[PDB]
Amino acid sequence: NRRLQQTQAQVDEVVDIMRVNVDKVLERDQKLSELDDRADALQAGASQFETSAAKLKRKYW
Amino acid sequence: ALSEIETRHSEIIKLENSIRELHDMFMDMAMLVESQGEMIDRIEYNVEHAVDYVERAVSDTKKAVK
Amino acid sequence: AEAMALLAEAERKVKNSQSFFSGLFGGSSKIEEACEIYARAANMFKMAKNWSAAGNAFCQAAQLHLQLQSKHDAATCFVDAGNAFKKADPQEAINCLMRAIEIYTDMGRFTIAAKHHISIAEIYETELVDVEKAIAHYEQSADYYKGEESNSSANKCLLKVAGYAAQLEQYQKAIDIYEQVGTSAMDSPLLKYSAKDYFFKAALCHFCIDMLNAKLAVQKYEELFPAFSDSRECKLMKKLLEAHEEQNVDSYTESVKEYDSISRLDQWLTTMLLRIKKTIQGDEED
Amino acid sequence: AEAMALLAEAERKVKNSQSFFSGLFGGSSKIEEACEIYARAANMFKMAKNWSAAGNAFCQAAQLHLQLQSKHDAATCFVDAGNAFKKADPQEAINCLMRAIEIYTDMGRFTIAAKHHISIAEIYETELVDVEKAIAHYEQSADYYKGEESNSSANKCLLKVAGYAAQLEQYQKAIDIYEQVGTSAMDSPLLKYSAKDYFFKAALCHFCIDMLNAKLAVQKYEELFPAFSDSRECKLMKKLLEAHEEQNVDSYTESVKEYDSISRLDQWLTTMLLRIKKTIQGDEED
Amino acid sequence: AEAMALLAEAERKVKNSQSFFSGLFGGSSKIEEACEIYARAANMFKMAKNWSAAGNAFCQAAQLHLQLQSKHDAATCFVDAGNAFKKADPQEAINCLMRAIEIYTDMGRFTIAAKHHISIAEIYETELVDVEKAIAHYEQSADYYKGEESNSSANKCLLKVAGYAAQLEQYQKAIDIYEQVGTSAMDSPLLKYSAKDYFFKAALCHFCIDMLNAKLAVQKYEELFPAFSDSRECKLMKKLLEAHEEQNVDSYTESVKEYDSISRLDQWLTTMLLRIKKTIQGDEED
Amino acid sequence: AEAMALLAEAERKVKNSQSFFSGLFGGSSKIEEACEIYARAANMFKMAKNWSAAGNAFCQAAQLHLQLQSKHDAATCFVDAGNAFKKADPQEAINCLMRAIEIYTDMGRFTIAAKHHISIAEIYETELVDVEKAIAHYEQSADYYKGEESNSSANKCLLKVAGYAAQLEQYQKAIDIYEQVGTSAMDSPLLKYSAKDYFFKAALCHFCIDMLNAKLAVQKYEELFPAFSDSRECKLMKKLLEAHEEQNVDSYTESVKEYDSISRLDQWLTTMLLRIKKTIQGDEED
Amino acid sequence: RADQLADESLESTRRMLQLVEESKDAGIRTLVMLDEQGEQLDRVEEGMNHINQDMKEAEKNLKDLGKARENEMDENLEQVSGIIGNLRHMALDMGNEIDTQNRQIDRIMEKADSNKTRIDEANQRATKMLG
Repeated sequence: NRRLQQTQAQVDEVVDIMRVNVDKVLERDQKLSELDDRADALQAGASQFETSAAKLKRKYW
Repeated sequence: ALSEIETRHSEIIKLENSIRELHDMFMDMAMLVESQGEMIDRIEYNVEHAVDYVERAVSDTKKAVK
Repeated sequence: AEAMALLAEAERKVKNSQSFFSGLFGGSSKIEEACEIYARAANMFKMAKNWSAAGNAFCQAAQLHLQLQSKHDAATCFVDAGNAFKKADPQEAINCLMRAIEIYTDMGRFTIAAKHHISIAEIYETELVDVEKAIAHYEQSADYYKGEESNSSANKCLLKVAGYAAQLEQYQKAIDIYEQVGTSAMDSPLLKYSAKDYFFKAALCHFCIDMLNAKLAVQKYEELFPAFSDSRECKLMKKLLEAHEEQNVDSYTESVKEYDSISRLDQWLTTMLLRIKKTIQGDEED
Repeated sequence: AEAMALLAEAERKVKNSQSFFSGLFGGSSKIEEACEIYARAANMFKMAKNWSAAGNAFCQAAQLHLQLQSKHDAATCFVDAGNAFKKADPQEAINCLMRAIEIYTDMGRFTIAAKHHISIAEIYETELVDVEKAIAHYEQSADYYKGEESNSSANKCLLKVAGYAAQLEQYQKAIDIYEQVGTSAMDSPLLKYSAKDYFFKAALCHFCIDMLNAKLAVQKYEELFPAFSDSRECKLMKKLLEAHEEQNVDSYTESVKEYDSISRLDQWLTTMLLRIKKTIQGDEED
Repeated sequence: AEAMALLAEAERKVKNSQSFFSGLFGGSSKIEEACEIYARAANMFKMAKNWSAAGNAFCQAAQLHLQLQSKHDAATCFVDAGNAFKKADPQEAINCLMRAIEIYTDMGRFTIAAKHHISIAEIYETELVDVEKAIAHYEQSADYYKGEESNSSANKCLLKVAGYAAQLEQYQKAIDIYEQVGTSAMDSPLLKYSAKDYFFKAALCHFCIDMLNAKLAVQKYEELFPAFSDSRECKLMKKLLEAHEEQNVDSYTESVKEYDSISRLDQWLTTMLLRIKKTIQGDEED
Repeated sequence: AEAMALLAEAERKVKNSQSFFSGLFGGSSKIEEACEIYARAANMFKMAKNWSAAGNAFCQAAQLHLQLQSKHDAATCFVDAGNAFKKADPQEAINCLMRAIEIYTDMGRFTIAAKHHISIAEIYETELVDVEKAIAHYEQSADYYKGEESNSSANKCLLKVAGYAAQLEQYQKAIDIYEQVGTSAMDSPLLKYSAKDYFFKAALCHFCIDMLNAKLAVQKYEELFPAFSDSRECKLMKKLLEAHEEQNVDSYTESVKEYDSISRLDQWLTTMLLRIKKTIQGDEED
Repeated sequence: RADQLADESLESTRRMLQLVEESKDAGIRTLVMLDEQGEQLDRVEEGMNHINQDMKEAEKNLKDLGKARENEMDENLEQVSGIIGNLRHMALDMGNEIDTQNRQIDRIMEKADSNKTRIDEANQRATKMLG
């Protein structure tokens, strides 16, 4: 009977951990999401700049 | 004693399923680790590429003055 | 630092220049400065917690950005406007969001278009409570995800679609979704585990079923008695199918009580189980 | 390549040029150079483990950066300074951070404003030990997170707010927070698992209520025998509510003794359970 | 505003200028303009869910992009084309990816090359069903991952290689792969838990050896009966090795039946186990 | 298309221009051109599985890159060179990394410096077998991580440090590390769990202490019967302390004989347990 | 009754072992991904620093142009106990890994914005030098 209640809380001990782990995946949701979109809009404003730079090249080179 | 084998039962069933709930988390979590593992596939993609566009930007600008 | 003042200057500069103002060149150079103005305004409006004001301010900055020829960072502004209205008192949100997608869609940015699309229906269901327009979105969005190779996300959306489709009565249209999301879930041994619930749902949904549509979805199922996970899916189902085919609103309502022991019934299940619970009673009473 | 050397040249560089020095032009070009200098110094200062010197060095480069008009990267430098003083021996750990947020806030950067807003409230508690000023920050910060729809972090912060609000006698103002974060958690079939603890805390927090605020919150909670996660929330609670309504400080202290086996009590719970045990004792022999 | 019009304009300008229309400098911008056109076309094609047309359109913009002198963003376009065809109905998904990797490879972008390399082998197996080429890719890709020290990935690919190698009768070359991926698994105390299965696979795979290649692999395996994990690896294996060394196709078929209890067999295992089960019978009669 | 050809063109141009060659402007672009050349060469070398050559080629491109003005992209090249030599057959893998960090360190980049610093010590142990220098690196790197208030990683490194420091002889220097990583583990209730093992290790490490350094470290410990996890920490320790204080090299060897059942004895523990087992015999006959 | 109380519980203990062991495998995959995903980020960090360094060079040049049943059953219990207490091992490890990357992402998001705003300034400071 001892080994029984012994294993009980031990399992629950891991359950309490998953809790924190779940709170960790939520953080990885906020970051990736917003960031992935920002860095994605980066190539947009970066590409355009590379374009205008091409003009500065054909007039100053 | 019946009071033991019985208490054991209700306790074991309250031990396995206690893992069930935990098992459910490993399920959702794993499904999320792979889910969010997609964004990273784009992050790595964008990042390096963003450096390619910027690298071409810093080059032309420098040669636009020389 | 005066929002009202910024909102005024922005106006005095947001207008196609001409005469002594236009000079030799101009255009986008001014309208952009104006956008920055309204943005700063909405910023302090949210600083003072006037949100509604901040939202409408972002609406102005966004609309102006379109008049410049920059759909990208514009749509992002529409988003900001949505986050504002949402965490505000007006209801606008929805509008802004729609105006956002039309951009991300026409631009080709389907990835993000779907990223927001799901939030769209998520609001049209948690706010406006208009599932009829929510499902349409969860669906059109899942199409985009499924197109971006992104299977996982596509499935998240499908789950939303089918899940709420059964609540609306669309049972068959739900089982089809469960079947598909079930055959397209085994290709990933990292999902097999959950593939159960899918069969459980597809077999629970009954479009006034009279035969073995469910008995067939439960038979197609590959249960492994030594694979104990399945104990939360078919084993129960079979007992329910029998309690249905034998007009016994007791064996079924007893099985729901027992299964409710080894496996807690969630909202969804409950609602549907009760629906099947009455399909039996009315049949005992015909 | 010497720290003091750089600091010196930096000084000779940072000064509005005038007279013979100014010549024909100048301004930002100089002050910027100085910024890079001090940063290069702060680098080797953190090397030799001077910290204090490194931190103050970053403060120099940062403040100078503002004198050039570049709030962005400046504030970031303010962060390097804050992190320096924090993991250093002098103070300023709090000032730098306030000086960083004052920038991120007005510049229209709330995403980050809250990121360091929580770090701030974390130091103002673990260091300065100013719970009343920490809560103000944890809160306003959660407000911003809620605006970014980052429900998660919003909850993280709210949990902090309520958690310390209960230690600060603010029991009722804590349960309200648990009710909100509790209702704004059921929406996600991933927080249902965590939504328990919220109800447990809210049902434990008592603003000396004479009615059944707890006997009501325990009821608002949906439980069934087949729960095993629930066994760590209301099952105990009900037994504590009866142990309070009967002034029995033996059934409450024995139940906390048994429950302290299947699920250990953190410092928080202990402090509150103790406070409730005292509301019972101080009411019995008296 | 429809692709049908754009596809035409993109052609009316993608021609090398000449005479007065040209002058001196060619039109490296014209070709790029055309690329943008087709991109816009494929864009709305993807909007109309035409896919096929979207993919072939991207192929056009990509090829032209090569006619300019930009291999990078070109290959990226090849990827957009591949994603389109993949989600589309035709083929070409395999060709676009070929033309993509040839570029990422000659360019030196192996990191991303392997990323699409595995996608390739995965399609050449799940679609075209070309295991002989799929393995070649899963493998070469793992080699690249091994170069990037991305052990984590390299193993993901090797597992595929060996897994599908045992089905193609390549038993010996399978055990070798499991040995390598097994030796490079112990170093990380985060994979020791999985290493077992590796030893089990390698021990099961038999290249018709009569010696003790498996009896040796099982011994090399470090186990401790007071272990919990290891029970699902060698313990069974031993019993199987004895049932093999005794031309007894009944204790082996019995043992697989018992083990099929504590752990229900999967696709691979079953397929191979039947093979060994036949080796014993084919060893009896003749 | 030929490596040996490019390697040739890359040399005849990587020469500081002067006199007539210089023409009008310098050659900051020449050196960069040569760099791209060697990169393309090392690129195909890695294709021919000639790794050694790829590495030395990257070393060339890297060194030249510094002769320009780009420490960043240079250091990254140093990393590519190390990756090659590492997966290659020659050495140099260690030099490239030292040079890499050299740059990341002088640049002000400690985060990434430590990222490669741990990689270094990890090579200097499981490969070069240089624990005495490896610890120096694991340590200095952990210091950098601690400088970035990144407790998480800081502990990962410290564990390595103390872990091997105990294997060597540094027991007190080990316990101290465990005390630090132990005290800086309780602040975060997300590590509460692991905190045991730290105390177990620290209590096992004996710098020839004939006292109750461990009986006192185990007394400082917060166990409490109701908590189960601790059972795999101090419980055993107490019995071992008794078996040490009574010079009984049988009770200790029997205690470890039983404990190896309820809790697997990893290599570390074993090596140390045997060391203590020797301290006892070395006290019985002294 | 002791006959169906122990046996059923035995079939219950079996469910535990497999559930955790089958979930631990997913845990490995998780850690396996956490390691890889970590490298993908240590590769993103290089970009943030690279972009912020190059943009600084662009601006300068740009502005320049501007101006026995209970026995074996109990045996399984000892197994379950050893597995669960082990489930924490990874549970804790995967924790540090996350907290680590999560912190690294913070530096990325920050610099990312600084670089974004900058690239926009360059674009705006580029359309004003033409002619």
